[PDB]
Amino acid sequence: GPHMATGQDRVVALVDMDCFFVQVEQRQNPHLRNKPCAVVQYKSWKGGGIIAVSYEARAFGVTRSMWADDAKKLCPDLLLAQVRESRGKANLTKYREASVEVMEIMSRFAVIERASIDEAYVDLTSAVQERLQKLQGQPISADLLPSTYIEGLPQGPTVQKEGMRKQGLFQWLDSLQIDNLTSPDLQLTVGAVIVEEMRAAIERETGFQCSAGISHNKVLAKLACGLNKPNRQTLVSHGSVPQLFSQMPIRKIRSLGGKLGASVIEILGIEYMGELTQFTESQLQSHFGEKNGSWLYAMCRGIEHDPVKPRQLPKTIGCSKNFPGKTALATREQVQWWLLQLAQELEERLTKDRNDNDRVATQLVVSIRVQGDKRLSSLRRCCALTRYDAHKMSHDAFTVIKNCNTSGIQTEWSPPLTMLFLCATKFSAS
DNA sequence: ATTATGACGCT
DNA sequence: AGCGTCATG
Ligand SMILES: [Mn+2]
Ligand SMILES: [Mn+2]
Ligand SMILES: [Mn+2]
Repeated sequence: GPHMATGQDRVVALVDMDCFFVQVEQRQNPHLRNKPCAVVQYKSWKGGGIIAVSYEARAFGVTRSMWADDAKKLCPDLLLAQVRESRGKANLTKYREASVEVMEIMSRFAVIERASIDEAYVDLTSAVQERLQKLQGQPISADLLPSTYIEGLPQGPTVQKEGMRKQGLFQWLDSLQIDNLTSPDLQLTVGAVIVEEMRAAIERETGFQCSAGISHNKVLAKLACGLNKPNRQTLVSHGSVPQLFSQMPIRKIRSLGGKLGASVIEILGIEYMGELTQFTESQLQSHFGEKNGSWLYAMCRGIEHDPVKPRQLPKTIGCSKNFPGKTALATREQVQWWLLQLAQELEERLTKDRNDNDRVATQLVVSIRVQGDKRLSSLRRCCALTRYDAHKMSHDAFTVIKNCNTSGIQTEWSPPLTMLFLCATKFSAS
């Protein structure tokens, strides 16, 4: 009762750019705006592999991981933009630079955690307390929440999307106790006001639209963000969790979409997040380990404590290329040439990073995949990264992997390599 | 022949 | 340190 911690001590938002790489390309080329369009890597094999899809194209069933030729079967008028190719490989610099644009705007409102190229968590707890003290106890107008959905509302005793959104928002605001600076629902509402402002700033200053979730923790904020896309934000209150989770497939919660979530389903004989509440913490720890078990016990009640880490920059800077089927690397000259291509891209990105961010990487990780291996990485080896020089990094990577060539001939490489990966890690301030 | 990233947990 | 999992623009 009075000592049951309810995990309502923070306001956390997740901001995620809508179909991000597509928006980057649509900003650059107005002919692609408000069209079914997708972003592809490469072109020769099956028209290229789609990695981002505008919402107009999604309506035709176009998805990521689809070959462009197949997408064109679903959507003959689909427009395509191709990722830049540099040194023989896809180069994602344009999207990384656009990401920095957005992250720098978000950082004006609060410290952020970069979770991906297109998304960041925000801890708004302090900004909410400030805005509440500024509000002097006056209530929150629906006009301050023009794109906000309140999950679970309207309910109880209009057939248009926007009409329903406004009905739910009015029910929410009507029930608010705007005199209590410690009410979690009020705190979330003010958080949503701030996120409206943040999203407006992003769109005004970049042209990019985003969606967002506002809740008491990272998992609920991410889940909330997905509920009303594109270009909308969703507030998931603590009180909304029992109904929300009662029909929520376990795989929808971040970290449960793979083998662990499948094992929760199979071992416990359940389907939905809410069904987890019927197990004790010890039962869940017995099946899934002490850490997972405690996390599941709290998560299915809407409670999670993972902090928004103060980190706007990536921890690693890496370069990767697959060599599938008949293009696998089977000679030493080939392996060396591609290691050099990767290392040259890595050098360029590292040198820019050192100038921008006042840090230097100190470890080089070299990863390969060998033909016949079912795993995505067949071997990982680290060595020292003491100089931002591509020829040195590629020679070092070759040295750490050369013992993998099972061939007796040193000119040939067997079995051929289907993946090279160079990653710079362990940054230090400089 | 999804491909190219990047974070994090385990031992 | 090296491996596996989870994520999916
Ligand atoms: Mn996105
Ligand atoms: Mn995202
Ligand atoms: Mn996505």
